[PDB]
Amino acid sequence: KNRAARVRVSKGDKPVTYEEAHAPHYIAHRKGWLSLHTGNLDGEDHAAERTVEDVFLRKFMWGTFPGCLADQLVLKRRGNQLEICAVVLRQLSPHKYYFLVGYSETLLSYFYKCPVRLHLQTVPSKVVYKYL
Amino acid sequence: VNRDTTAVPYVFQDDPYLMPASSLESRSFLLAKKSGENVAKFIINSYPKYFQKDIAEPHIPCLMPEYFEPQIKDISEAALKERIELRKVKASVDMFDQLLQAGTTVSLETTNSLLDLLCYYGDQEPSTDYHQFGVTWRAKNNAERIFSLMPEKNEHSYCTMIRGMVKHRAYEQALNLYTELLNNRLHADVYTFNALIEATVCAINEKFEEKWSKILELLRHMVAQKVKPNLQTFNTILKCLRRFHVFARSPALQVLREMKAIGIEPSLATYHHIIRLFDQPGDPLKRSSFIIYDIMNELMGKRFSPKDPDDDKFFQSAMSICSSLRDLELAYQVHGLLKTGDNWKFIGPDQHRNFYYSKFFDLICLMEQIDVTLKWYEDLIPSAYFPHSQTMIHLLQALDVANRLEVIPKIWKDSKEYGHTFRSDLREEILMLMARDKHPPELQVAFADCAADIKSAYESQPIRQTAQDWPATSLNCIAILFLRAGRTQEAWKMLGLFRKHNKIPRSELLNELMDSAKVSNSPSQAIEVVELASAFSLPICEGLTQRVMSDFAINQEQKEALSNL
Amino acid sequence: NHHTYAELMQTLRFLGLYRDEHQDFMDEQKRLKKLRGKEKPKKGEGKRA
Amino acid sequence: SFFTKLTADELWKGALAETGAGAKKGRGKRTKKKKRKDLNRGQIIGEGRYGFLWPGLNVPLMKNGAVQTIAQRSKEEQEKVEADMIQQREEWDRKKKMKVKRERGWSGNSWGGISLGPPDPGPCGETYEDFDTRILEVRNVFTMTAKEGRKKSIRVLVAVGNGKGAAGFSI
Amino acid sequence: AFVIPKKNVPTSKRETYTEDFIKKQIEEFNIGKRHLANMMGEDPETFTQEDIDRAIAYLFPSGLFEKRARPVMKHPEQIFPRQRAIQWGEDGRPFHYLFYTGKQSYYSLMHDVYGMLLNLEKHQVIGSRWLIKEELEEMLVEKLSDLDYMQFIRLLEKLLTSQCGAAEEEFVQRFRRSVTLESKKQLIEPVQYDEQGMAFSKSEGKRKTAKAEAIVYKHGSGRIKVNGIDYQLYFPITQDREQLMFPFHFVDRLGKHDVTCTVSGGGRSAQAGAIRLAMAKALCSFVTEDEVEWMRQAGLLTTDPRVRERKKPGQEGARRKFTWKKR
Amino acid sequence: ERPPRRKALPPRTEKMAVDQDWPSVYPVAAPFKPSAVPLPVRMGYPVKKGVPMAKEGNLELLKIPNFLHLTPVAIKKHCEALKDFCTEWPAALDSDEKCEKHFPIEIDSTDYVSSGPS
Amino acid sequence: HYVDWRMWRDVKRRKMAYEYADERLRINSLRKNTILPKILQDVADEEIAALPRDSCPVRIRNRCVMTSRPRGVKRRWRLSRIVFRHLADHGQLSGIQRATW
Amino acid sequence: LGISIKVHEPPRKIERFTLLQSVHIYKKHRVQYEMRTLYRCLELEHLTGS
RNA sequence: UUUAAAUGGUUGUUUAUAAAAAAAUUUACUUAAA
RNA sequence: GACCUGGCGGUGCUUCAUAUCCCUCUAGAGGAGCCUGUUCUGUAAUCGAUAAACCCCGAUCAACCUCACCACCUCUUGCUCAGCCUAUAUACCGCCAUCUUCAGCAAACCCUGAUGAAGGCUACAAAGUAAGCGCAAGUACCCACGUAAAGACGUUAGGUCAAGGUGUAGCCCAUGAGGUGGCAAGAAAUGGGCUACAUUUUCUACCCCAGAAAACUACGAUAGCCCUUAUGAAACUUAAGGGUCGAAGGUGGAUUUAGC
Ligand SMILES: [K+]
Ligand SMILES: [K+]
Ligand SMILES: [K+]
Ligand SMILES: [K+]
Ligand SMILES: [K+]
Ligand SMILES: [Mg+2]
Ligand SMILES: [Mg+2]
Ligand SMILES: [Mg+2]
Ligand SMILES: [Mg+2]
Ligand SMILES: [Mg+2]
Ligand SMILES: [Mg+2]
Ligand SMILES: [Mg+2]
Ligand SMILES: [Mg+2]
Ligand SMILES: [Mg+2]
Ligand SMILES: [Mg+2]
Ligand SMILES: [Mg+2]
Ligand SMILES: [Mg+2]
Ligand SMILES: [Mg+2]
Ligand SMILES: [Mg+2]
Ligand SMILES: [Mg+2]
Ligand SMILES: [Mg+2]
Ligand SMILES: [Mg+2]
Ligand SMILES: [Mg+2]
Ligand SMILES: [Mg+2]
Ligand SMILES: [Mg+2]
Ligand SMILES: [Mg+2]
Ligand SMILES: [Mg+2]
Ligand SMILES: [Mg+2]
Repeated sequence: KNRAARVRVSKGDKPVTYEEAHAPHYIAHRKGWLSLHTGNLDGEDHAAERTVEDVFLRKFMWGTFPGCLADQLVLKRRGNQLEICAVVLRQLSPHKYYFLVGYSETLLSYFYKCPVRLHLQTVPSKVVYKYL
Repeated sequence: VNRDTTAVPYVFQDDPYLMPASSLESRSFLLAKKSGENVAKFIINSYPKYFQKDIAEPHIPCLMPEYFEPQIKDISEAALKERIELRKVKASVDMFDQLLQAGTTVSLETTNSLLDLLCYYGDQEPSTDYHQFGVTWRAKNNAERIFSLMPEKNEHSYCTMIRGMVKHRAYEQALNLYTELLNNRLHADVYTFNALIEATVCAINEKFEEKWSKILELLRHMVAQKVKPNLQTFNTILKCLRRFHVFARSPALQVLREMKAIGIEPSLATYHHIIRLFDQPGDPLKRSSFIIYDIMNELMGKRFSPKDPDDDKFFQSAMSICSSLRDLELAYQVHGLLKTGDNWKFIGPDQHRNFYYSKFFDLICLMEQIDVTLKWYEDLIPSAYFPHSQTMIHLLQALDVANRLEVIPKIWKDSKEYGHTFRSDLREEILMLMARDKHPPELQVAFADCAADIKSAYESQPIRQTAQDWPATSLNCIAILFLRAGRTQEAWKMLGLFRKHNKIPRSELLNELMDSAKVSNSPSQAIEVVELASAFSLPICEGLTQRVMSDFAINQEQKEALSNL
Repeated sequence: NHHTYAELMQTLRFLGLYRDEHQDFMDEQKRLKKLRGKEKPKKGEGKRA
Repeated sequence: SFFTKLTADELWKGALAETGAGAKKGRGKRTKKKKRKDLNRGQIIGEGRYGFLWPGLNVPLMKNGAVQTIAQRSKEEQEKVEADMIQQREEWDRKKKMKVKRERGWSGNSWGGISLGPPDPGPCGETYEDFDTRILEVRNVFTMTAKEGRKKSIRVLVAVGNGKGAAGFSI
Repeated sequence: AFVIPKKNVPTSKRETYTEDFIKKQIEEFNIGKRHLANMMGEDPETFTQEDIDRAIAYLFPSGLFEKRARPVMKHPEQIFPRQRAIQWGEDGRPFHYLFYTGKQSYYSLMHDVYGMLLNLEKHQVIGSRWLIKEELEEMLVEKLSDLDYMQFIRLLEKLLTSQCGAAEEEFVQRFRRSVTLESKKQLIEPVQYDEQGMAFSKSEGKRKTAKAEAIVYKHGSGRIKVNGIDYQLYFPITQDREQLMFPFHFVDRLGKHDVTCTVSGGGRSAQAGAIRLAMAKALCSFVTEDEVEWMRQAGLLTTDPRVRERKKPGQEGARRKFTWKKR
Repeated sequence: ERPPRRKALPPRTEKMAVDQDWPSVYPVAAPFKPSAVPLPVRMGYPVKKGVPMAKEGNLELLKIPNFLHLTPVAIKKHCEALKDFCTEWPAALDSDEKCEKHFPIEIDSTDYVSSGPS
Repeated sequence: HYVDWRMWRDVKRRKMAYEYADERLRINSLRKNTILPKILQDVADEEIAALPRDSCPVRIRNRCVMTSRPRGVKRRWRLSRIVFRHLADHGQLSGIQRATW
Repeated sequence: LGISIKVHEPPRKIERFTLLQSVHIYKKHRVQYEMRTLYRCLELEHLTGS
């Protein structure tokens, strides 16, 4: 049996998001890519360095906003810009969000030497696609 | 593209949970974001190693770590220059002393640069990331000690010392040093003369005529030394002339007329100082009226550039005078000037921007048609500023004057969205206006829904933690609004609140409760109306009871009513 | 540069700005092993000699 | 390496070993069955080992109407914060160690004669708060399936009554 | 009392869309429809659903292969599943006399058809397909079994067999759908004229990776040029030349047309097959309709779909497996 | 807690007029914000007897590179402002043959636009 | 803080090889021709052989940057097949999907 | 802007590669990935530098 | 009705409850004086 | 003693299997040489897989490196707020094999068996209603075909502590780290593959109308030996080419693989 990225059936009580409900054979059929850059296009360079950066950013944001992220990040690269789109919860105070956005945008811009923006979208609770 | 009126300023996160919902949150949300940026910068400069891998092409110098520590450890004049460039007041002074003790030669230019650093900062370390009243100049300061040590003292050395003393409120000491400067037959620069003008006015408390003579004498010294005045020379004169409220008006105009003749173009700061001088607490404002009208005619359609540090204070002062004169056409001219080209950037800090727009919108509501007032309301709020609770009251008053009370429910919704849910003054004004007169059924229903919402706010007050207060007018108004809309059930519950909170019901509330009972024809309810008013000993109750007894009253209830009194 | 990534994120954890769930997990395990007596011995002064 | 660290959910799923061959067919019975502890419970955002006070995160943004600047708790002050944190953990841990006194039935380890409480309210706003439930038997019955072999099921006999003549039982 | 851990809010929580909710969704669609027309700079009053789909496709470009996963802006009536209305009032009395069956709509229809048959008894095709099961369930807004569907069709068929009035025929046509039958008739290419006024037809042919373009002239001597070369020189293998003869021989027109064809890709046999198809299709312009049908029934006008199958991983070929070892 | 938990304001699409200047809402390329786009757009493969997911918290819409900043109205307004920067092609050089006669040499160069820090 | 001691040894080899690349190229050029005298080419043979062993580029190994796996690494991403698949199957590699045809 | 433009679609490029299914052994079982590169070519003509 | 076709070490393959809480910031310039 | 469920039966009846069980169709493997695994034996000198479901398997790959092995030498807060390819895959996550070339799994209820383990269908219908998961449907490739992909719950404590992470236990002047050198063989057996034994062939031209060859100078080595070249710092060894050499092999026992 295949295992890769398959949330397995429970008793019908496990809430899954839309991304977590779709196995890898749906990645260009029902769900899209969580990162969009040019590295993996034919004749394009630096796929390796883009990959390491994405892995770091997903770890950085998970620990920088502990317990706030409601789904996976969407990383966007346009020219020199990097845009991180995160769906967060409405539990942490707004003052703490603004502090962390100013902190993460500055720290990451100096680390990867490029303008970085963080676009937060808040949800009251985790969006449940189905109960598995 | 133009400003989006539905959105808050671009600096904020465009999310309903994170968008600022009040004027205070507007300030604090930005301060929190700035704090985050400072914390990140503190880490970047604390651990440069982690941010030294440069992967950017072209290279971005601004995204590299900063090094603030001197990297030359040799004791020499060239190594000292570094500490002065780094603005290390204590390191530089200590090294200069060590250099002098060793006996090596320090150039006059290097010594002058050290004095500039010491004089500007008052021999105190500039603020760093991490490690008002009174005269900041101190007699036992490093600047004075080094100044005497200097073997050769040129004109610039004296100049920077005079400017330092005036900057730090050592006015008398600065004037004494200028006297020494003159004794040495050394010409002073424009900037020293500008500081000296301030010194003479602040130093002594003489009457205007004496101070004016002193200022004029410095200007004559300036001409004698072939020193050409700059814009700041005149702006300091006008700023200094603000203490003498009514004596400097004509002299101040002479200073302005002199500027134009010489060729120095008055900036926004120049006119700011003038209008502040001419606009003192006086009811006529006859002179102020002429000045502002003439100033606005001159400034019409002029694109400005930053010339004086006080250029940002003009618009708030201009709008404040327009509100005092209550001239809407003048206010539109002031705002017109703000909107031409890039003049909007001179509005100033946040508290300046809020004051300007508060005075501007308060004048619109008062002096303009309601249909245009509502357009300004939509364009300015929240995209330009977050309204004060008092500006919502002015808007409600404008709606009353215009007889457009169908908008009152919307104003309440907006007020709650702008952080005025629990403002007592605003809640009482809305209820009073809604209940002041009777309205058609549809408008009466809407007012009942708004009253029910205002009631929920009173119930859910956060002040409850301290104490919960139900004003008498608020309670009376809410009850009347429920009765007029036909929600008698809800109104009957309010009757308990009056006695609970010890609030006296108005006669109009009691007189109108009759019909509600008569339409129902329930004598029991009619007595309840009599019972309450009797508790408060209202004179209308006794006369009222007799009429109720005639209309609808049970025999057994009639006897009890009289004895209860 | 694994040295930079590891050292940066360790500094940010000690500063309170990064929560390392993994490091927290192995700090709790290492803490429970001290109460159980399975503590790392002193270097040089080990069981053997 | 920072890149080999996993999340808490992955670390606990491996360490607990709740899904494995050891649990499929009564294969491994361990009294020392490991329990999950949430290590983010008492943690505050912005609190670290160095004790820095970040305005607007760890500490209030404005104090005395002025924006606070970056500060660091003194050594002795940080020791108190760290000691208090240890005490809080021990107290929380203590609560879980405490055993609540269960009223025993016919025997200490028997299910017979233990109350199950009132029957659950019916969908149509129906209530049985007068009725009391008591277990009578709990049996581990077994059937054999082609795929899994022994399939364990629970058979429970319970009686219910209000104490005023109305009583019943069901399996 | 030992407290059984109580159930939370039902996790499944099957979503029901009440009629008020649908009404609010319709209001939202109408306002959004006006916003979308305003965004695209079109007239709000003539903005159709096909303009909405075009605008949404441009504004929210999605390449997801499955179209049901792409961003959609449709009328709530087309999005939300059709839901049966409340079947009883406040008093609790159901509204239908066949409610307690559980299939009031199905059994009410069954009752109606039986009644019509009784009255009919007392009184006395190719395009249309019987409504399928999934579509009948939609009409009735009820779940049916396969055997329930069969029973209904049997009555409907029985009703048609007996004589029927205007009313009964209309009722049946409610449950009959339209089948558009594709015609298996070859499309004839236009007869063009060259600079000299000679009539010719041009068609294309594909076989494996070979692609041919054939120009068949109405009148000729039987000369075939392949890529500018005489066909016997281009195709030295006899079998290949036999393939070029088959289209013309089958219609008894050997030596009556000239052909100038260009072929690329594939091997020797695929190229001869591609030319055979291109020539047969172009030759259809100069033969009778009946002859075109004979050509189609001889396999001369069908594109051969047999193409090389891909090799799979873990096998030797498309089908050939690796040697299996029992032990 | 002195108040209750901070309540999110209603989405600002409820204040937007149906005849607004949309280019002012999305002046530049920005991620899809459900509270700023006044369209009831849905996305996501529907579950059985279900509908595509709504736009709030919809990560599939967030993954799309939207063209909300490039509506036909905006592009036309943008190009009117950019006409000042353009210069006129020589009218004499009508055809390619005319270009070759007056300008015999042709230089080809290529520029590559990729995403990244370098 | 590298994944293991093996990765750390490869990091040092890549660094030493970089430092000596120019010297090795210059000496190797002297040897890779028939123009120069054989006596000179023999001295160059000894000189390049006396350079540190870890400067030899053939000793560098393309290990997975995340796990240090020395085999099964895809050069374009510098990732082992296992790590690559983990990122690809979660939709975190731009434009990489499961192939069916 | 008054520019003469013509658009065509160059043929797409699909790069495919194969990886092992399991972490250890089971060589017969593979996972096959691909990267699709689609093209569009805008051909402008008769422009000036500005 | 209808050829023959023996074997597979020992022991191991089933019961007691569930789950933290938090806290606020606290509405509208410029300026100056002694 | 009597039952329930499942398994099994050299158990009955009926209907079937579509590369499939038999008969049949085509090309192969088991014989020879060589290449490459494995087992045994050997070596101071890894490990793992190892009925079907191991055996060109982890490796889309080992001259040093890789490396985890052996010998010798060296280091001790050590690239790391250490480290360990040390034990346990019978503690696990992760990724999988297998039945599956399957169609079943199943919460929540209801009813039957006197309220036992358990069981629940008949359509001219007799107690079942069933969310969810899988199949299916959709999607990818050239179609609606085909092929991919997909394929639940479970079965074999199946595979993998040596991808990485990790529970438990163990080592900490050593079971850790580094340097130099070195082993990776064939008595024997065996799996898979390659090339052959030729005339539907061999060589050349050509790419399908040719001329020669055709049995001890034929067919037949990608082996042996010698030389050269390529890569590398390092090649008796790795690869390529040339020369020399011209062996077994003459269509293969029991048995056995694949294909619609
Ligand atoms: K035993
Ligand atoms: K049986
Ligand atoms: K054979
Ligand atoms: K073989
Ligand atoms: K372990
Ligand atoms: Mg498989
Ligand atoms: Mg006991
Ligand atoms: Mg084949
Ligand atoms: Mg190598
Ligand atoms: Mg025996
Ligand atoms: Mg046995
Ligand atoms: Mg053989
Ligand atoms: Mg082995
Ligand atoms: Mg083994
Ligand atoms: Mg070695
Ligand atoms: Mg080796
Ligand atoms: Mg070891
Ligand atoms: Mg196992
Ligand atoms: Mg198909
Ligand atoms: Mg398959
Ligand atoms: Mg399927
Ligand atoms: Mg095992
Ligand atoms: Mg094993
Ligand atoms: Mg060792
Ligand atoms: Mg041969
Ligand atoms: Mg040879
Ligand atoms: Mg060589
Ligand atoms: Mg020969």
